[PDB]
Amino acid sequence: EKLFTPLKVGAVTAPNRVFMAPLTRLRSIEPGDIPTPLMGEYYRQRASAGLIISEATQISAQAKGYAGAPGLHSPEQIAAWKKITAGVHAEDGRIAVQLWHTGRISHSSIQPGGQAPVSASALNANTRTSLRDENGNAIRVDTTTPRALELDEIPGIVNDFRQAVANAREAGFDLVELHSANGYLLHQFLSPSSNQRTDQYGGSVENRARLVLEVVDAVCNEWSADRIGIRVSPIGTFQNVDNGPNEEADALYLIEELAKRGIAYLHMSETDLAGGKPYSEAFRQKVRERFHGVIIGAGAYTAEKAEDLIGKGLIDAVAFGRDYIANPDLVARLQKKAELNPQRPESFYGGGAEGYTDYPSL
Ligand SMILES: Cc1cc2nc3c(=O)[nH]c(=O)nc-3n(C[C@H](O)[C@H](O)[C@H](O)COP(=O)(O)O)c2cc1C
Repeated sequence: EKLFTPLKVGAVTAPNRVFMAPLTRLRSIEPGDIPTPLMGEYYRQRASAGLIISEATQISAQAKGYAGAPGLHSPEQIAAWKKITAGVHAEDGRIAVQLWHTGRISHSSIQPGGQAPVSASALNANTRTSLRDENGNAIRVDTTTPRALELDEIPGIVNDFRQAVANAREAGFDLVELHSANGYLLHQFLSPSSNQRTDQYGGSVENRARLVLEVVDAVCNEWSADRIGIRVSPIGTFQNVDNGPNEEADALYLIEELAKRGIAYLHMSETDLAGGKPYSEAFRQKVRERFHGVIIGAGAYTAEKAEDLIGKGLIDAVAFGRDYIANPDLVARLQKKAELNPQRPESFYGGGAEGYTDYPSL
């Protein structure tokens, strides 16, 4: 059981490999997109995780694509997050903030100015996002067709990432995780199916990776490389974003580029919740040879598959999403091979304490 053994993740040391996956729960205060003491308690309950990766958190207001998702750009968000990180720390936890821009998985109604969300190109995501109705309840809404970012707008995106990482530092997060996966902004640049640009941010894989690597460089400069992790979903299809006809070659390009930055970790979202073809161990090996930091795998993992792959030297840690939702003490439960609380998927998004902080510990 390597699952319950320590792991150096950049600037911190996880005491086990059972990580809490970033889990959008859509419980933040609006207006302001502000983390709550309730979220503080949910994270504190889960403070035994080897590492908590927070719900995806906006780098900027423009980054917002979901109602109830928190930001890390405003003083009030920073103040609220400070309490939440202090709570995790009070329990001897560690927490990374996952930082995103949702790009075209967004809706004009929650964009600054009610304007179209931005992306690499002006192509609809053809999916839904989650807004809130007038009662504050989660509802699914078709995504708004995005605007193609202008060349001159790119440095601002980079700077939003850089600023959010400076904010994360101040807020007491131990690490940050760049959300370059699952069909979101960075992923929309990466993918040829969502990126049809003909400037230096589109076409070739080098151009498609350009933004994410600029982002990585700016955030490493801002804080420190050993504070920076990144989530990718470079193989398969995620909320309609395929990785193109050269997905494997392009991933490996991207991974080798990330490697040069000496970043804390590479987190792989391997499949959508609807599933997809598993990663081949061959691919896993190719990833592992290109990247020299922590590799976290995620996507319908069982303790048994995590042990398997960590034991096989292919990944360092596993991020559990839905089991962590349902089991605050997942670490102790996996450790003791205890039964797990039943999941209540109906309360994954939005709502309050119920299905959030009422899953019991052993
Ligand atoms: C309720 C829900 C919310 C999610 N929110 C995020 C998100 O914030 N950022 C992200 O990268 N992945 C998100 N994911 C995907 C998870 O991080 C994770 O990769 C997936 O849930 C792991 O699979 P598992 O639930 O079978 O363990 C979410 C998944 C679910 C079920």
